[PDB]
Amino acid sequence: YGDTWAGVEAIIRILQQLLFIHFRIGCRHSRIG
Repeated sequence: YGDTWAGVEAIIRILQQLLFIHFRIGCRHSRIG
C-alpha cells in the first residue's frame, strides 16, 4: 500500500505483462526458424 512500493509494484505488473507480449508476439508471429 505505500505509494512508492505499491505504486511501483502495481506498474511493475502491467509493464512485465506487456513486456511479455513481445515474446508472445515475436516467437508466435515470426517463428520461421
